[PDB]
Amino acid sequence: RIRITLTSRNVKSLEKVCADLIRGAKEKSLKVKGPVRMPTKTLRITTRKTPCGEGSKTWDRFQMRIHKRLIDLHSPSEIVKQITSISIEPGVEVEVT
Amino acid sequence: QPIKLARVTKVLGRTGSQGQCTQVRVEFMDDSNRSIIRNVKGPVREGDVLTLLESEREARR
Amino acid sequence: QSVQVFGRKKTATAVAHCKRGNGLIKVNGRPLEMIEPVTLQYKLLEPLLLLGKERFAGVDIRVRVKGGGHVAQVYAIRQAISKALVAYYQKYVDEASKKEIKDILIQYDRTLLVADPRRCESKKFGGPGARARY
Amino acid sequence: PEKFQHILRVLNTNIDGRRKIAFAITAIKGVGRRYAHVVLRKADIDLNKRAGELTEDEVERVVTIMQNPRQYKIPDWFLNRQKDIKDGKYSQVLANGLDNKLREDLERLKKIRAHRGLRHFWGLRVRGQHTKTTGR
Amino acid sequence: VLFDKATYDKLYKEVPNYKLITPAVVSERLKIRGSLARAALQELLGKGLIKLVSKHRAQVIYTRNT
Amino acid sequence: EIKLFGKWSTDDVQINDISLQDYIAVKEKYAKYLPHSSGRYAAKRFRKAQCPIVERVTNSMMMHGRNNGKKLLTVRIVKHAFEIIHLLTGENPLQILVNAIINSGPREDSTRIGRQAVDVSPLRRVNQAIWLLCTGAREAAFRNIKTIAECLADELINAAKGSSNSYAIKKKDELERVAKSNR
Amino acid sequence: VKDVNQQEFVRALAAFLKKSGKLKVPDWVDIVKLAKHKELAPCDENWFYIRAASTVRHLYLRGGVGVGSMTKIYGGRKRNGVCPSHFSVGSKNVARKVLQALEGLKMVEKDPNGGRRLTPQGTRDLDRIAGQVAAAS
RNA sequence: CUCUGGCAUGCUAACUAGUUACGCGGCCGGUCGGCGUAACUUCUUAGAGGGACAAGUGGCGUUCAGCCACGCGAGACUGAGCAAUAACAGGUCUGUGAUGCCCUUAGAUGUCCGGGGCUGCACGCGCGCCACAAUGGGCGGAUCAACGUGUCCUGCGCCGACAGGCGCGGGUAACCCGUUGAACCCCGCCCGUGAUGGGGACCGAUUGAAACUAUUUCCCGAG
Repeated sequence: RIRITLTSRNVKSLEKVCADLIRGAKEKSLKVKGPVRMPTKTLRITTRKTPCGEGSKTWDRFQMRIHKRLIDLHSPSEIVKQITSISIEPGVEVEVT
Repeated sequence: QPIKLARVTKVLGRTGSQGQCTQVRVEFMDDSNRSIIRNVKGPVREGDVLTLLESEREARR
Repeated sequence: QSVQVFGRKKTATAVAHCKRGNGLIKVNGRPLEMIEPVTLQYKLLEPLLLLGKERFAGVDIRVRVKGGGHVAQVYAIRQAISKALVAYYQKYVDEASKKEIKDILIQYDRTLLVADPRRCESKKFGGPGARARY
Repeated sequence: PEKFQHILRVLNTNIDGRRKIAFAITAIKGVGRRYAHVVLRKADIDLNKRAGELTEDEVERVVTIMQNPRQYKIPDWFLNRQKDIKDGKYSQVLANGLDNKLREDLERLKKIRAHRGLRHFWGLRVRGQHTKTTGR
Repeated sequence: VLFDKATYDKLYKEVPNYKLITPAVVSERLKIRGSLARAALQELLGKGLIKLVSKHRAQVIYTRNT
Repeated sequence: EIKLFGKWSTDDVQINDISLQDYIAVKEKYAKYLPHSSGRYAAKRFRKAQCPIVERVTNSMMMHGRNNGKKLLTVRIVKHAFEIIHLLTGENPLQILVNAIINSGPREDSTRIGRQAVDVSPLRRVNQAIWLLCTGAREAAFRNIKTIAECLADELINAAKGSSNSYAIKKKDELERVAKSNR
Repeated sequence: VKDVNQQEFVRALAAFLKKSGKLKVPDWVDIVKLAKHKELAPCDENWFYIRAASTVRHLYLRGGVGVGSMTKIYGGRKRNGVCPSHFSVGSKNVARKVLQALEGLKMVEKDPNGGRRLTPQGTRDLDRIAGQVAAAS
């Protein structure tokens, strides 16, 4: 069995390649496990706005979304090589195992 | 002098410098007389009861 | 053949499991009448003395609580044992009594059946808490 | 009642007998809350009594252990005079040497002209405390 | 802090006659320490002259002989 | 089924005052087993008056910074407070508590504008009498062997007949004599 | 160990371990201050039997603890005087000398996971004391 | 508008999240725990899509704009962010291979060596810590969080009283720390017309190459 994870930065492009992967896999009559929704991790960086000591203690709250989706697949690796080459888009990282 | 009791009948508006006073007209319950207005401090609504210690003055603002 | 109704305080989520027995009221294995906040003893016995002793004798509910604090878990227990009981009267019994128990709980305390939407809001800079400003 | 002691003269210092035991001996300098309870725990002395409730035998038994704590199965890290620079002997000064033992070590620093000894002679903070705003 | 027998015999007869028997109120009427007023009052509970109605971590209340 | 606090009830001891009947929650509509509900009473304007008087005193006693956010510490205070006053006075503690609160509400106070004193809102009385009786037991027992629960019972017995010794009673007459000065 | 007063249970279970004087009871650790955040030594003379009963009680509830997490259970608030009071672990040696004492009584087992669940005999003696305290009330 | 939070027993899925059903673990099959892959998702996570608009009633209103009180209801609803025409001589040349000019430019207006620069007769801000034990300190119970971080976080076993030390391990993470056993609080005892058990001022280990002018930490004394 092969477990391919999907770690991305945008949710709109994550669920797109995730749905395009399971559709490209279920059409080959393969046992695909459901998309596991890993908890998202935000990257908080509270930086002072002004590059000096003048201000009213105004801070800048930054964030960065990190979404991970797990996809398992029990099938030979020869049938999954071409499937991994059709759902590749910028913003999402593919980790085949 | 005997003490008289009255029920709040109508709220007029906020009075005072800071607006803490509420001009409210009252009416006696036992004897139907002296439906005079008084000044109240605090949250006042229709239906309250004010134990008027006197029945002589209006004290507007 | 069982209903799992959760009770959510600030963070304490208490899920109660409803079964039928002969006078057994325990939470997290420990008995309900012997929890640490002895001060909040009647709060746990609140759905007992106004709902009916004979109507509460043939019910066995075991609650599992996690999160929140000490007092938040107390109000999460009474939120679980009350809603999970009404859900049993409405799913396995008739609604003639399911509304009878519903009316006696609401006339006494609404938060006994409805969770409070109150949560700890995010802190802002420039002050110690949410609104205060040092 | 009888057998009650109003004052317990221990280490030439008046100790009240109206209060309890483990906290009346604390009136003596050199013995605090920790050392008073340990010397009363080693010896078979009940701490749930008043200071005057004891007899002449228990009061004498207390000072025998306080003067020689190491000889009653008490470790060395519990005393206030551990590893003296002069003699290297662990002891417990009690309101009579504490006024002198904690005095000759300060003079030891002044005779060697140490910065830690100079600030004591000047009367300022010696442990790096910012005396710019405090010490007034 | 136990006073002379004159205070002890009075405690054996008068403080059980009080409506509110408390180590705080008996300390004001007989000048008893906060500890002995609570400690010596436990003996009257063992004799039955008083009844313990509430004994909390920081609250002790006794009632009259009833 | 009388919905007691486990020890005391409010039967045949109803309010003798005919002015604060609405803002004194005693009957079964507001009675509870323990003066601790957390029912969002401080949300609307007059929703705080719906709160039972026993719970408001509990929320009013937790003050002075240190004992803020400690309600369980305060519930046991007023819980033992009702038992001590029931022992000092054979009457019911809820009967004398109503007598203690009706004899402590300021009837007239001076409204500084610019001075004038006419009347006091009935809700302002219970909001202040509860604050007067709670602060009456706080400052009266600070350096005292008498606990806070015992000191609270003294605030009720002296306010029943009007002994003028309670810290709350010494403030009601003060607010009434100064109110007469500016009138 | 539940269904009874957990405070009266450890008060009764400590008396059980006192009668059976088979614990370790070290020579010096039994007369020192318990935790770092503490101010003075425990006022109770048999404090080692009270924590021993409390230690088996927590192992009855949560297993695989080990002496590393036991000190977290008995942690408290340390008084820094002028600095803000914080939380700290209780004591490592006290938990170590109390765990090895129970292993001598065949109540706790050793494992690479660390302080595994109680032995069948350790669980046996706990419920017996739990039944006695229930009958006393 | 955007991200948040409050609910949705309705849906999409979860051995990197769990409950629930009966079986080997002790007690009195009941009653409580630990160990294994059967059903699906209340609890957990995150995707889609709903839900709340002054919509309903009453009252007050150019009977418009709305406002107020009642219901029903997860709320009659809140907390961020982005924020205009512009202005100030209000800060930033010491945030930049942002920069003009000027000064200083090889006895140097880049370093660096142990470092000196942590500095007091009184006035000032903000902030932590109790006092004026009595609602507190203590001691022993008992019992509940959450965001966030982790190549450093830390789990077990030897041993110190504490602070530490040694070997063996997990975790680049919903996988290990971790079920984050948090404090206050809850319960039992002790203390008590007192500068008291109140107040904690001032007088052996660890980090590194190196703490003297205590880096911190702990012990006793210290009040």
